[PDB]
Amino acid sequence: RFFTLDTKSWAKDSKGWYWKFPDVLTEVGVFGQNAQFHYLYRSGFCVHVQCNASKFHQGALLVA
Amino acid sequence: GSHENSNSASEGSTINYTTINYYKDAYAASAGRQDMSQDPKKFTDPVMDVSDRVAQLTIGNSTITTQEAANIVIAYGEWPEYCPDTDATAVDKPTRPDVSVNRFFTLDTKSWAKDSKGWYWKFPDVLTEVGVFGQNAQFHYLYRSGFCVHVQCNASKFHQGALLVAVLPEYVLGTIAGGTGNENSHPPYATTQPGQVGAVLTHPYVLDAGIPLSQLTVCPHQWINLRTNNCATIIVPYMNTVPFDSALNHCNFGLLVIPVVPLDFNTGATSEIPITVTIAPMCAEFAGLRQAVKQ
Amino acid sequence: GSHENSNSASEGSTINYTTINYYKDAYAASAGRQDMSQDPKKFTDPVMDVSDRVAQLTIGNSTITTQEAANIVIAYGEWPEYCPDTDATAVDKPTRPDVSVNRFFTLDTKSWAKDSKGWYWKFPDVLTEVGVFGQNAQFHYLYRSGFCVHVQCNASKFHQGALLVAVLPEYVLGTIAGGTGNENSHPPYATTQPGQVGAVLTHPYVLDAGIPLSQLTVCPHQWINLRTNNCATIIVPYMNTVPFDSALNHCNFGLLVIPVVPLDFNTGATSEIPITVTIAPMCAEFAGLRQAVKQ
Amino acid sequence: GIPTELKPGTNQFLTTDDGVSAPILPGFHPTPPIHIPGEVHNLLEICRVETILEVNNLKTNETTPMQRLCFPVSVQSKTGELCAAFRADPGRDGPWQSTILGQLCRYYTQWSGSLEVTFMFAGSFMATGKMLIAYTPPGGNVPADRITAMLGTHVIWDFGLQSSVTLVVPWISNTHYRAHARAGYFDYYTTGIITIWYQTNYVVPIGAPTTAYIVALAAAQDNFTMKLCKDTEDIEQTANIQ
Amino acid sequence: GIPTELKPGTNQFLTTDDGVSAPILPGFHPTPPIHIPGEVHNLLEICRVETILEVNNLKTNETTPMQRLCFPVSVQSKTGELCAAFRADPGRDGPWQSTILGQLCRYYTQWSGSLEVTFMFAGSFMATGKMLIAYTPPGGNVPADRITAMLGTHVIWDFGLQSSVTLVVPWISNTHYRAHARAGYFDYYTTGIITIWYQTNYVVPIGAPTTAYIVALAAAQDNFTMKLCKDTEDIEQTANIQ
Amino acid sequence: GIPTELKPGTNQFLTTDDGVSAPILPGFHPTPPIHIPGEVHNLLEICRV
Amino acid sequence: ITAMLGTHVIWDFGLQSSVTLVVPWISNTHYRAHARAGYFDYYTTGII
Amino acid sequence: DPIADMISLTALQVLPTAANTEASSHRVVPALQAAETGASSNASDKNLIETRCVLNHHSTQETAIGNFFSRAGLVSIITMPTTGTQNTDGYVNWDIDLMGYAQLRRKCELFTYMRFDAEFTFVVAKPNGELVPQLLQYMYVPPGAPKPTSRDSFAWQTATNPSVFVKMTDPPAQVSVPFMSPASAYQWFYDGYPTFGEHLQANDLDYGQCPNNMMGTFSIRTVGIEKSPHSITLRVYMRIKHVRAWIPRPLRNQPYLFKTNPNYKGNDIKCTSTSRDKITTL
Amino acid sequence: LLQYMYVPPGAPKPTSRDSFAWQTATNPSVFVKMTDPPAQVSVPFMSPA
Amino acid sequence: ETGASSNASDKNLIETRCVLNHHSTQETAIGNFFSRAGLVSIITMPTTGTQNTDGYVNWDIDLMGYAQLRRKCELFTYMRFDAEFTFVVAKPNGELVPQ
Ligand SMILES: CCCCCCCCCCCCC/C=C\[C@H](O)[C@H](N)CO
Ligand SMILES: CCCCCCCCCCCCC/C=C\[C@H](O)[C@H](N)CO
Ligand SMILES: [Cl-]
Ligand SMILES: [Cl-]
Ligand SMILES: [Cl-]
Ligand SMILES: [Cl-]
Ligand SMILES: [Cl-]
Ligand SMILES: [Cl-]
Ligand SMILES: [Cl-]
Ligand SMILES: [Cl-]
Ligand SMILES: [Cl-]
Ligand SMILES: [Cl-]
Ligand SMILES: [Cl-]
Ligand SMILES: [Cl-]
Ligand SMILES: [Cl-]
Ligand SMILES: [Cl-]
Ligand SMILES: [Cl-]
Ligand SMILES: [K+]
Ligand SMILES: [K+]
Ligand SMILES: [K+]
Repeated sequence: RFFTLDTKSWAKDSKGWYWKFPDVLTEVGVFGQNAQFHYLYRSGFCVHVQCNASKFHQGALLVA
Repeated sequence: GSHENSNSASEGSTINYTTINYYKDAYAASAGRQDMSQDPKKFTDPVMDVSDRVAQLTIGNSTITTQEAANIVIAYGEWPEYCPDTDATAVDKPTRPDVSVNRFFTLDTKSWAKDSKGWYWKFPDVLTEVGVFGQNAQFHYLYRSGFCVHVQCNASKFHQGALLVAVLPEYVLGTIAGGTGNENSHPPYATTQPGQVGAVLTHPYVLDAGIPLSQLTVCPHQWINLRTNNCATIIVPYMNTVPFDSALNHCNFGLLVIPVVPLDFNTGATSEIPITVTIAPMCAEFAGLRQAVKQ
Repeated sequence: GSHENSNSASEGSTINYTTINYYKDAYAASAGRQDMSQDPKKFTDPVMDVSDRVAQLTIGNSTITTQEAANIVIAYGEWPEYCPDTDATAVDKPTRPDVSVNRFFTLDTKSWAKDSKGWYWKFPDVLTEVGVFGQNAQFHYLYRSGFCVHVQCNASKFHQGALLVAVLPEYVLGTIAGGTGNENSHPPYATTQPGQVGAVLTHPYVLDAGIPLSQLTVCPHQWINLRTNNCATIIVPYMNTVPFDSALNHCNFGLLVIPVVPLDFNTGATSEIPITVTIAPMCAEFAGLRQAVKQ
Repeated sequence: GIPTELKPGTNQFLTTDDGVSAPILPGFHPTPPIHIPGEVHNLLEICRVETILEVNNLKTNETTPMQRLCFPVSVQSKTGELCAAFRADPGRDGPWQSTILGQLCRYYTQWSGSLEVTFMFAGSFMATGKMLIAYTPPGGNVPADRITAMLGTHVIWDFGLQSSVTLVVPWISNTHYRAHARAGYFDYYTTGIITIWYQTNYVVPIGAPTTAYIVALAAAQDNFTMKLCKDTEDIEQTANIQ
Repeated sequence: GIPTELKPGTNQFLTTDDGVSAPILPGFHPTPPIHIPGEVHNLLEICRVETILEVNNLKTNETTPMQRLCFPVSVQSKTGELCAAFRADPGRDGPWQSTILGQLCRYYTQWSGSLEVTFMFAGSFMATGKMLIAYTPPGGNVPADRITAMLGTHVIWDFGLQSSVTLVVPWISNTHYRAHARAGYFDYYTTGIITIWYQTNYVVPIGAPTTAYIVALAAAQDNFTMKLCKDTEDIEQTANIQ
Repeated sequence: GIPTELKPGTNQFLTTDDGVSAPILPGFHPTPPIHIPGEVHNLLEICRV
Repeated sequence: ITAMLGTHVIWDFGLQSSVTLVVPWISNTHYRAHARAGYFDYYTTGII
Repeated sequence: DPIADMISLTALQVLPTAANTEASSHRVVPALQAAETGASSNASDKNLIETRCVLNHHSTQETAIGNFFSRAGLVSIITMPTTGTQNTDGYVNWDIDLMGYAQLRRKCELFTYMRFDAEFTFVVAKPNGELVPQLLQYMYVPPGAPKPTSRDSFAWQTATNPSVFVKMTDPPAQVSVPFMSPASAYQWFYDGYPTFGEHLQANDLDYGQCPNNMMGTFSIRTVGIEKSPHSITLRVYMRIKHVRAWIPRPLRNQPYLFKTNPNYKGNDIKCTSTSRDKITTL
Repeated sequence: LLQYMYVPPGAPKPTSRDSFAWQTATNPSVFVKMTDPPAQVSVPFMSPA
Repeated sequence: ETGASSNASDKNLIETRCVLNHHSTQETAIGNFFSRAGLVSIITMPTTGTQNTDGYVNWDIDLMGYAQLRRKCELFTYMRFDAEFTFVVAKPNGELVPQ
């Protein structure tokens, strides 16, 4: 299912961010719990990155 | 007229009644003649086989090997089963963890003494904080499951005593009412939901609830008579007036272990005679996902 | 006996009831069992198509071109239609002017301000004194017609606000009863039949009639949300307990335009934001010719 | 109007009258039923279930009731001793009152059928011995000695052999049905007496208790039925329930 | 005359009894019916119609009620803030009372089914942003932060995208039917909590308002039904109507 | 309700009236009969003795 | 109570004199190299 | 397909009469039972003794739960006195709780769950048994419906609630009630709490309270703007009908103390059976 | 107003006008006014013989 | 914005299970909602006073004097029906007399 992690703020001088998988969810909801009780894990992922701005703003994020 | 609406409380049973009626609603009808059905083989003989001692049951990554067994009881003659679509009400797709939850958990051990009163545990209270089962119980609003109860107690061929192991649905406890009976006291959360450590009966004769122990055998039960067997096993199907329920606010049933024939042995023989409880939920289903709640 | 007269209030509907009866008159019968019919698609989805913004509707010598449209609503899922012979009662041959009356009339324009309360108009009061339609309404005792309502409101992509445009059949107004509620006051002709200029609501929350604006959407309606559309259109069929009626003494329904989400914009942007109402009667029929009467 | 005449009974309210009264909520539909294990249709289903007999119902137990749930056997010094005795009358005050069977038939005026009592030996595994269990039909008081009791319906049980044994109390009556027996004229419906004697002796080796207990379980057989539904004397509204 | 006996109920007047009474005008024929648009046969037809939710039901609005019909969103300075919260209990005092649905189910003791809430953004066209709307089933109080609420049933909405969005409140109950929830024992039938959070932020360019509003509309879905017809607490004969 | 009119005799108790009165014990089954010699059906059988 | 959460067997003497615990191959890799302290503790099999 | 691990025995029988007995003689171990299993001896007459054939026609119809329960019993006594502390108001609101009278209660508590319809009969009279020409109104106020605050309360308009109007002289009023729980069945025992939260000793009166059994209020009043001069006694009888029951349990063997719980007098714990002097003497 | 109740052998007999036995939850009882016609019921063959 | 109610259901916004729903809609039929007798008038004929020491009373038929019923009817604009009127009469204190 969809888990929504902390939000970051984009500033004119921001360097960039990164997250590790599955580190990010090891302590969240039922997923995390299963990850803790089990030695082995395997999974795929759906990543959704969101960022709104007016038609008067500009910039480009590379999500990889 | 005579043609009506289907709103009688007994319209979904394989037992029909002959009635008389002139109102559009069926519940207005008389009680009628009583058909004469009977199922005396679900209480008097809800045993396994409708070399029995010798055995081995496996579920999940756990396996029990019982040999001084007294066969196995299937409560009310019914096997645990995931909730069917006709009975279901909640619309979200339930999660059915399987192996991580349907397995054997072994709770604290109690010690049987010549003067022991007896103990009890509540389900599912006992596992709400154990392993993956507990976690699912906390993250979900709704829960439903069956149970396999295995009570163990060894002793030499020179010891004697008899434990009655029974399952009592909706085990509501009462207080001694201030003794005189003029105080309307109530059992504290710690007594109604003792957790995995269970609790001790103060008045076993009346099961701390104003009812005769002498009649407890009308419930799914089994005996552990030291000279015959050293363990008991009971499969329990889900029982409630609703398909799913909170594992936190409602205990579907309690497990009682009472020494009806007190432990005895000649001094010099092992005096530490423990009793151990191992349980395995069966067909666990959860629904109504949200954040974890402990109570 | 059992054979009777056909005099029950529910004898002309495609919904039958099972009853019991011993009197010669049908209305003496019980209410009976209720069939279980339903038409949830005439209130929850009485929209056009059961590039929608883009459009152009023509009737008479008038044509509207709407592009920031929110589709079109057909009130209660029914199209306007000349009165059928089974429902008709008056025997004289009605006059059906067609083009000279079934066309688009554009009434006075109102100005939407950040503090506007809301407005309303009555039908057919609004046209009783306009063009050929009005003239026919004056010369005839009886009138019957449907309506096409088009409400218009433009604004830049930097303005915001939302108008609820609704049709309320038999829009009976009430007074604030002297405030204390001890005075049985009544609305003057000028408030009940404001003419083509319409009137202003003093207490929109209760629609100046002791009923919640919050529930007005249970009536044929449409929204004009500035960021989405700038016009609304609603086709309205004739609604009354009689086939024809006086266009002077009875207003079949009222049109309400209320700012549920107030107009707002940054200073410097156009502040004059008008709202214009254009309406077209449909299938106008008149009968009972005599001399002209204004009221 | 149609010619009618009111007959006796008119206006009366018979608590057991099975008639038709008007419904308060027209068109109401009850929450549908779901499957629940353990449904019972006839009380008899319950009467066939063994519950514990308080054979050890002594005045000295009342303060330590758990002790009533089983009686003892121990190494005898004398042969053919009597271990315990009690009436087979199920609806009678006594040991049977503790059983679901006895409590239920107290909701009926008469009964008929065979009963069964199962005895379970809870001594050590090393203990052995044989007991004579007899049912003496009406007429004779409690048999004075084992040789007298032996003349009635009996079973000879051995522990080492099986831990439990079942004595059957055959329906042996003059009447097709018995009303609850009690002292007085109704002693006519007494069922009889059950006696437990030492056939041999409770033998045990060095190292094991010289006293052990037996649990008595009782229930009805398939031919058991009851009739004439009545109120039970076993419950009271001593004071007001608040 | 024919033998008859009067039974209990005789002479009583049950307000909901559906019987046959004698007609006062024999041979009378009612004015025939004509076609009238908008006929309804079942209340449920109405409950499926969205009406406005007074989410902004503050004590400070009571004198300017129109303000209760919509709540605001504005440029946030902090991430993941909570915009609004309210119970999903439809028959409960609160936001739902303003909807035709809530008013109607107050004429019934119990209900069952899924509900839907549609949110409409009425800000300027140049405003964009994403919101997280969640429904937290029974058990947990109001989620403290967005990361907690996110664990429940939710939808992630974007304005620029579509002006309206629909959150569905799935029927997730233990019982097949819920009675109206209120504080006390009946809190057992609570439906849960709805929370609206800022997924990203209300962004707007120079020239447009930094605060706009949202209108919440609510109604029932096709699986919705109600039972046990009762009187509503929402109307009173405070004084005499003249 | 159905149109009815009470006629004379209403409310009276005729000792020899052979009607139907409500049963006090629903579902009750009497002890079955057994064969007993000497059954008589009509007093005349006795008058011939 | 903690150990019980893993793969286990509950044995009784009176019953049978011998009992067999099975150590299922539960690894990430298809093969394990001999485990020892240090980096190779990665190939540890577990605890009984 | 690319994964291989992803690819009730007892029934009813109709017995109208008791089972028969067949003949046997002087002749496999059916006398000794293994009651340690939790099973009831399947040994009958023919096994332990020599028997005769008996054609048993004894009927089991009277022990059907329906004939056992469908007998009207007292579940409530409501009084409206004219002089006193009770209700010199002329009306009374009674929370529906049928557990105030033992005879009926003990019968129901034989089962854990029960589902049924019911016939309620209202026997009303003066406290001495006399009757007078007094008009009364009984009204059912479901959970959520406004309760009358007076004899004049608008709630007596009863536009939607069901009400009954009857004279104290008319026969007892009588009506049928459907199965109204929001659950599949009423339950006499609910081993739990109605809500979430910590269960401090202050809110322990919560334990055992099941909302699914709470059917609302029953209101009654004399029908008049003015006070009535007569004291009134209302006895409510209930007859269960169309019943189904589940999970039998031990029968109460201690006097009842409270409607809402199984509390018992701890100092005077009664023994289920009477006592005697010796185990060897009758 | 009167109450007649059948108390079969074994059933508790009322010890007073207030006795709990008048709850008549299982025994059959009849409630009738001295002004109503005579109460009347049918009784089956109840002997155990 | 169209004036339509969301045609989006469970299966669209979440993963669901199959549920065979047998809940009946018969009780919400307008007939079962309205066919419940309600108070529409209270007429008094006192012997001592200002009202009607005349022994008779003429009442203009208007059923809108009592809210419970009125609010229910005003849910609709137009209604067509037959009706059953019941006349409950007694003394002001609830007593009855041979009148
Ligand atoms: C105008 C006639 C009104 C009559 C309405 C009576 C409705 C009564 C319904 C029966 C409900 C069964 C009792 C249910 C639960 C128990 O009382 C609970 N233990 C109380 O907490
Ligand atoms: C001898 C029996 C006489 C009973 C006759 C009663 C007839 C009443 C007919 C019902 C009419 C429905 C009410 C109609 C309209 C409303 O009261 C109006 N708002 C009053 O202006
Ligand atoms: Cl950041
Ligand atoms: Cl029957
Ligand atoms: Cl331990
Ligand atoms: Cl311990
Ligand atoms: Cl004790
Ligand atoms: Cl109906
Ligand atoms: Cl203009
Ligand atoms: Cl203007
Ligand atoms: Cl306002
Ligand atoms: Cl007896
Ligand atoms: Cl955040
Ligand atoms: Cl609610
Ligand atoms: Cl009134
Ligand atoms: Cl029944
Ligand atoms: Cl009484
Ligand atoms: K006549
Ligand atoms: K006659
Ligand atoms: K009638």
